[PDB]
Amino acid sequence: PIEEEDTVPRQTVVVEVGGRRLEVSLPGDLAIAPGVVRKKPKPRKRGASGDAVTAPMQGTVVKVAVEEGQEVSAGDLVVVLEAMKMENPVTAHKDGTITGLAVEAGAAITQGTVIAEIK
Amino acid sequence: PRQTVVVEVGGRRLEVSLPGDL
Amino acid sequence: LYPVAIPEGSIEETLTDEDLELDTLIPDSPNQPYDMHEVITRILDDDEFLEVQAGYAGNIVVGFGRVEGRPVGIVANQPTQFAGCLDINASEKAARFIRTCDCFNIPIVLLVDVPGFLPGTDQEYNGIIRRGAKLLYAYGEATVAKVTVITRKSYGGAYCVMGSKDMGADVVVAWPTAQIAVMGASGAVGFVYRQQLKEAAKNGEDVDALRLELQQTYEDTLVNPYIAAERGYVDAVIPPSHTRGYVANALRLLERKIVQMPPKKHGNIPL
Amino acid sequence: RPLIGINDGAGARIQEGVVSLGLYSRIFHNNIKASGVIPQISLIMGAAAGGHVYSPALTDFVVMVDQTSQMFITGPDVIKTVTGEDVTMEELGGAHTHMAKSGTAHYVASGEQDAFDYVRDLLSYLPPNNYADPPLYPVAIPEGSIEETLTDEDLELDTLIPDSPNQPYDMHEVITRILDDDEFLEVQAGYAGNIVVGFGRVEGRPVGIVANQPTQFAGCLDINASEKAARFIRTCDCFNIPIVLLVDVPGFLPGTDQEYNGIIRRGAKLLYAYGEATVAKVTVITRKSYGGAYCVMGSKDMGADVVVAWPTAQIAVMGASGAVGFVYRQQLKEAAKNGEDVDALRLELQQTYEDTLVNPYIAAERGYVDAVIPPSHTRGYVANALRLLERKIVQMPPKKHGNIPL
Amino acid sequence: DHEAHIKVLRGEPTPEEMAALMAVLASAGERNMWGHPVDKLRYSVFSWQRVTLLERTHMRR
Amino acid sequence: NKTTAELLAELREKLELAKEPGGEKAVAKREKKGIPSARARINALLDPGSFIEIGALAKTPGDPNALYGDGVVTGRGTIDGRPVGVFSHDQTVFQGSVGEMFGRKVARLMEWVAMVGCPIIGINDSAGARIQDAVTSLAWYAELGRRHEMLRGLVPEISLIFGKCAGGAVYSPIQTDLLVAVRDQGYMFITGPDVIKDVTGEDVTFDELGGADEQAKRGNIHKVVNSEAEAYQYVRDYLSFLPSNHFDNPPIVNPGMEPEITPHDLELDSIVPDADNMAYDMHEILLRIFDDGDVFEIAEQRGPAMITAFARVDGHPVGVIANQPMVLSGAIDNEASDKAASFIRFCDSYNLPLVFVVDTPGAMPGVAEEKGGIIKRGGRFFNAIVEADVPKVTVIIRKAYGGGYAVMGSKQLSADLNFAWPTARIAVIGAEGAAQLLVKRFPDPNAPEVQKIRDDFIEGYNLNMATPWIAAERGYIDAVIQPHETRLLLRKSLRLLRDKQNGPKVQRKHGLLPL
Amino acid sequence: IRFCDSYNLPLVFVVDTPGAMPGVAEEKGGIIKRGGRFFNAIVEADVPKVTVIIRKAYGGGYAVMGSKQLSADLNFAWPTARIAVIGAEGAAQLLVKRFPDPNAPEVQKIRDDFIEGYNLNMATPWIAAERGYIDAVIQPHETRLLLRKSLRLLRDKQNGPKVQRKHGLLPL
Repeated sequence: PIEEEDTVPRQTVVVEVGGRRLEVSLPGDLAIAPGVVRKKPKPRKRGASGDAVTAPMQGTVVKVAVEEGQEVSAGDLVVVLEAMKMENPVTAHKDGTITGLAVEAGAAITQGTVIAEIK
Repeated sequence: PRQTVVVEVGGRRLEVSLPGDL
Repeated sequence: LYPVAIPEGSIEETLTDEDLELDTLIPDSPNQPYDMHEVITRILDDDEFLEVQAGYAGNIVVGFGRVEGRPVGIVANQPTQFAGCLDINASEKAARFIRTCDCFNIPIVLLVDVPGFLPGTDQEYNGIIRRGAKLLYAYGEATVAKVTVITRKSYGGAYCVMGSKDMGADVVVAWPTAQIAVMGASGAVGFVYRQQLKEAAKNGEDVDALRLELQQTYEDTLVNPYIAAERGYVDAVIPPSHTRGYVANALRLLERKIVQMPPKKHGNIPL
Repeated sequence: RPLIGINDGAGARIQEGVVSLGLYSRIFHNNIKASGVIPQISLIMGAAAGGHVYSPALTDFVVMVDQTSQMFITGPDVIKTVTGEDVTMEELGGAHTHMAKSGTAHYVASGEQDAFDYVRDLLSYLPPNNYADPPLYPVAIPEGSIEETLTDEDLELDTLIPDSPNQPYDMHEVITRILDDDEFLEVQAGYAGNIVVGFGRVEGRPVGIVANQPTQFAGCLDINASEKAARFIRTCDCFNIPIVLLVDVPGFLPGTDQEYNGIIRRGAKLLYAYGEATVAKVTVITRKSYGGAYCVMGSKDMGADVVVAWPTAQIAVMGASGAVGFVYRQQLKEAAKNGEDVDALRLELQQTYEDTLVNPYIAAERGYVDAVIPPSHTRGYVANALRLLERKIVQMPPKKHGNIPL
Repeated sequence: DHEAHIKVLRGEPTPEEMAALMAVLASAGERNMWGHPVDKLRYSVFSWQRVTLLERTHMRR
Repeated sequence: NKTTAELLAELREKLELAKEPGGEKAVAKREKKGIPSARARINALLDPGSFIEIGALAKTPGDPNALYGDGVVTGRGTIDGRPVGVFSHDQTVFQGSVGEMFGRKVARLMEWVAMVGCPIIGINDSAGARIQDAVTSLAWYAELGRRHEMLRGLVPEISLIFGKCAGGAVYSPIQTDLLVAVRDQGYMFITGPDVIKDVTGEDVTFDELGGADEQAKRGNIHKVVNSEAEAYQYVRDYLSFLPSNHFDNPPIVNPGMEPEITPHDLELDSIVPDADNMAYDMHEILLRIFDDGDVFEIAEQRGPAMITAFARVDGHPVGVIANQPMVLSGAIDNEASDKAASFIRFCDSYNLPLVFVVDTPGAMPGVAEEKGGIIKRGGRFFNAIVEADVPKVTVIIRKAYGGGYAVMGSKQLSADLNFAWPTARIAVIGAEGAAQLLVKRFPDPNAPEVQKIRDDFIEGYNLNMATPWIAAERGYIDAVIQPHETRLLLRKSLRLLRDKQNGPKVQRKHGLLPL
Repeated sequence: IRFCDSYNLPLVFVVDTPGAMPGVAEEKGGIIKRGGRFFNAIVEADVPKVTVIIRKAYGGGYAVMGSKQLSADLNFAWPTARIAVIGAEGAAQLLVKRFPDPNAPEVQKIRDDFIEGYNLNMATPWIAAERGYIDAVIQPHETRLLLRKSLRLLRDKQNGPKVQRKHGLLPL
């Protein structure tokens, strides 16, 4: 559900009108829930300043570009993730020093895994 | 009054002004 | 609760010679008044009686005393003033005194000798119906221990404004001289025997002699405490001398009292 | 549930004897027990005599029929016998008597149908019990500020108050403009016209108006008005109906009659009623609020939730005539010694005091008035206050009951 | 417009059939706390439910 | 003297003047600073035109050249159509300092909001003591301090720090439930840098001593924002989860969305890393287990190993306490503990169910923690979670060791429903700690003997001990569930627990809390 | 305070403080929030509260040490008491900072002038007594019997109005 109208439950019914098989979706409150509010629901997305580099999706770590203790700048490559045999280069979001580093080449990696800490 | 009920039919918007109270 | 030692014995064993004066207090003729202080000071400890508003509405006497150390508020009709009638001023005086007692959990003892309400267009135009309903409201809301001694008259609606059993009087006792009736016999006869007075007037009889004979019969039959005692409105008919004993013992029994009333914010007393 | 007593009976059935008096006592006791629990309304439809009169007095409202309804304790013939005064029952206790003189009756219907209509009108405002909210009609709430939602009927208020402080106006002109649909159910219209009290609605919500009336006794508080207002306020607070005061009071009615009849004791009842009342209490001040009557007519410290004043309001300890005579007593004394035009000096000082202190702004400054508003805003402010104060989380020290001046 | 409308997922009616459909579907489509049970329950003098049930009922709107 | 029309026009003139009672000079100074007026601010916060101002003309007695409003705007307003009380300090009059009438008006507003039972928002531009009447400001600081207690736990209190909240002005804000501050504009300090220099010679900047980010890290302030508009939005969102008062019910928003197992639920089956040392962002779980992404985070910077947030389950507001493995390995430090405790007590006072999402090794071992009071703060957390009467539900994600297991809504401490994912690890201590403590210290050498003996002990412990199955066998947790179940299972659990009446409890003046 | 209130012990405050200690150590220690909790505890407490002010009640020290404004029931001061937002020396520093301190006798004079004026007219109990913030200024020997009399009066203190709720809140 993406717009406000999408949040309303719907009942689907088959209606025959002059023999025509119409198929009709009826909103659960249509005036044709005593204090329920409808509003545009927020996407399941994280809308940062934080130090963590995090994996954007599940995959495998086909390359690690940084070394422990290296200094990097915003946009520099940190790792490449193979996902579904597609390359997903993951890059440093801010300037600073790699001060923790969990990944290694060939590691399977889940989404939101902290790859490294830039401090 | 008239209840102008919007219906979507295959994506065509179609206002049906029904008699209001019923 | 000032400590005092109660003398041991029966209510009739413990009669003092001062109590025995009540047996002779009440005059034989119902036209002769008596001072209700004679009862008040004898039922109270030490005759100590703190009268409130002594100069106001002297037809009713209200004030504090003690019964065996317990504070009591006494409210009492006064025959020597307006024959003991209730009126506007006495109703407001008594109602507020009762409500103060009830706030502070002081038992109320009523000494009753009331013929009715003071007749008059002045009382009517100044609101005796609305004003007198305040003494009903005060006594009905009063949840403290409420005791009534009837001495002589308790007529008509004034039998209700003074505290009857259905108004939640906890103990009601009457002296032998009590007279509990819908109205005095002279008025009653004109209703109850109106047909006999009619036929006597058509016959041209001595209708005034018939009036007197019927009034006599009425007063002998009905204008007495026993009818009320039979109907259960008077709990006991007692010798006057017993009154101090009965008040003391009833107040002791009613030291603790629960009364259940509907839930409310407040009462809307008639003003 | 509400109790309705249609009363028409002459006394105890004397043949039955004391039993009648016992069941009178029980009826009265039940009326007291129910009082403030459920609405109680009495219609006198005949000669109510003897004990029948106290039940109406204990009920919350009394309707009478203009000439068919009588109440009295004792018969005219009894009164004659004991006092010699000759009265007909109608003179003694007719509807006019109990409205204008005794003030026991709340309404004097032109007929039985009108009486029933009035009782249905009352019950329309009254909730079935003290644990129920008054019947709240849904309303087409307008949206925007008060300024954006003033009607012309509101703007009519901006011109209502006469320019001269000595010229009166009919307060119904205000009441019927602030209330919904112009519709006002006045209570005791005939008794004490210096105070107008009654029911109405704002945004569909029942309210109890209490208002001074400049056209009678300059709107002074007297004993009768004080008791009328006190009992009406206490009834409203029993049944959760919020109260609006419309205040234009110069003070109490001066006189030895008022003093000897107890204006102190019986005026203190309106203080008690107002201070006890825990429903919403909104005060609008239109011209005067002087002296003790400022306290009685719902001052802030008495716990008025919202106090607003019109620009014509005049909130002061006393009128300028007397205030000059106290504030400048010494200066006037010196002018009298020196042989000045002491009267001209009084006039100048009085003008000065009127221009300085006899206004709303001093009280607004002290914060006794929350806002000085254009009159047209009144309905907006009242509606906002009553909409917010549906439930007031307010309390007083636990007690069995008040010891109201009585 | 964020109102939830009816939706003809499948097929098209003629205007007359739509009028029939909509006419058919249209033709088919105060507190009084007196004696509330919470008052009828018996509580210990120290029972926490005097807060969390009784007040949370009487006060609640 | 004057006609009604002349009086009405005089009224309108005064009401207009009362809009800028400091006059042209103070308008000039304020437009120089570029800082919105206190009433423009109230008009921006509140719904358009909803504001009714109270005490517009209130004026200090007997000072002939006092100015209207005495330095504060006070009134009442709707936000999203729901009542609130508002006050806002007006720097143009007496520098906004607390006079008698300023105190009276804010006191009267606090009384009003307690009477109706609705939130109150302060907008806090500097409210120092009067230069001319300091003891009055002292008294009214104490008066307002007293009047906060009639509001604590009754109605939501918010303060928006838009200036240097300095000296005794701090005592009223710190009572309030939510503090928002603006960067490089809001500051909070009990003593100025200059006074500190004079008394001690310590040298600090306003950013170091006062600054909003420093106060968020210290945990005195709940949110730091970049603008007043952002502050107002944050208030609107915050209130969007809360009832007006202790007694009324919160808004129900978008109930019944997505009644079925979605792909977004199925994504939880692989969201926990395979290797127990790997950190991950707990938000990847929080954004999926609740109705939508509206996880409204409070006190983000304070104790960042812990997340305190509002969310909705089937449209009903809930407070969510989660560990954050992305920070400090999720160890419950001093500030995480105190954040959790205060958030719990707030949620209980406003009837928000508590959902605990656990992933923690427990307390952070160290001397700075011990010296900082970790024992007492943890005691407060222990107490708060058992004081809270609301529905309590727990989801254990991976490790939950020791006091972390205890305080993160164990069944002990009276959580109501306990679920674990199959990744959970419930133990007194992790395998590394158990080995390093009991086993490894018997050998003297770090020989490859002890290396393999230790690795084999870890291997055994991570299977037989640090696994949920013991807790499940003993019924300490109520179920082991597949992750995707979690959203619908929370909906069912909170639906069951909705009418929870906690007990038996003995009524008392109050509980006592390690303090 | 919270313990004593839980077990119904009356609270007697004996006040002699300049208030919160200045410094970065205390600020980084959280003095603001501990103070807010102290404010909360003392207002929350329902027990009888009596305060004797023996010589120095400045700022939050005055407020928190059982001020009447924070619901202290009876307030007594010895005639040595000094009630103020700040002491004379601090108010002087707030003034002499008008210019860079030359250590000139003129500036020492202005300083000591202000000190003496403040210590006579300002940092003295009489303004508080006039305003009724403290209920009595008492001879010190009176204090024991006056405590007895005050707590005897306050024996049955019922605090109100207070609205019952699951609990208050204090800033942790």
